[PDB]
Amino acid sequence: QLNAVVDLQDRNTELSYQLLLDSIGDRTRYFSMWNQAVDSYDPDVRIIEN
Amino acid sequence: QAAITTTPRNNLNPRSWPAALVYQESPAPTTVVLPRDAQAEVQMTNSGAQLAG
Repeated sequence: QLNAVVDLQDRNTELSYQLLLDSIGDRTRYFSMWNQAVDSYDPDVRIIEN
Repeated sequence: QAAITTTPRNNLNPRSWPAALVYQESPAPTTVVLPRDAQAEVQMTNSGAQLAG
């Protein structure tokens, strides 16, 4: 009866994946299974070009 | 046949039997050392790391 998940809420495991994937191949790329394309915004809208 | 392996008795039909030559089985003490080490576990768990082996 082993436990490889003694994982507490203090450390990062949810955030561990995010900043590592952004370094290899940029997250913006199109994918099938993976919802790879980033939960971002419009860079030309948040700063007004009015 | 009444003297071949019988082992002749003190009284021809006794009451309470002893242990000699009535095949008292002695299976040898099964000796295993340790599944995990006690001395290797005390030093780590008190100072830092947690384990599951």
